[PDB]
Amino acid sequence: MQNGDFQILDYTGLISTMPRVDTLLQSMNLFTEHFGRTTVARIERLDDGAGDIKAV
Amino acid sequence: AKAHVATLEGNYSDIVLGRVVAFGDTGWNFKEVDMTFIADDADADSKTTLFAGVLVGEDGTPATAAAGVFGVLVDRKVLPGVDHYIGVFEPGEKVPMVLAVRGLTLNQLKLKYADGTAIDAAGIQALEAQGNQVTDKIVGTQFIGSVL
Repeated sequence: MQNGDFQILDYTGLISTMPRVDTLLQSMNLFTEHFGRTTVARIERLDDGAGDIKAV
Repeated sequence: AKAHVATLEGNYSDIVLGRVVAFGDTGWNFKEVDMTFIADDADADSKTTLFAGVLVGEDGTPATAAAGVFGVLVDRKVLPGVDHYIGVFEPGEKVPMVLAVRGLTLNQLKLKYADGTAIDAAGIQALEAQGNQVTDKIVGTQFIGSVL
């Protein structure tokens, strides 16, 4: 490259940096994905157990 | 809108027309002094007021009188065309400069006092004492419109 209007300079290439991007949690694949249609979602839960049978 | 234009019409060889080359040390002709490159009060981006060929005393102060003539500033930082050093020096900074003192052939016309005014006979006598040959024998040049 030129310097001022009559001299020259040496060019030493570019230097670039970027910040961190952490993907440890994402990499573990813990989460699942579901794709739907509406903006309101429902979930259902069912609880079941057992009984203590006596003698007769 | 006029136009953005720059011009360069001078060289280093047109100030020191020739030397006496020493065998023991090539620096025998030069002395180094400390000079106020950018005026104390001028802003950081102001260009330096020094111009090659000015007559400066041994203490780094440009001479406004014939007595304080000690050498001709021929530093490579103030030669024609070298404008890069803008804002590179703190206002009021003192930076070393190279002066040419002994054993030279010096052009009469390019020597100038601190304020551009040419040098008188007293200046010529004062500078010659260091052992320099101030001469007027320059052919010059003619351009374009001067028939030959």
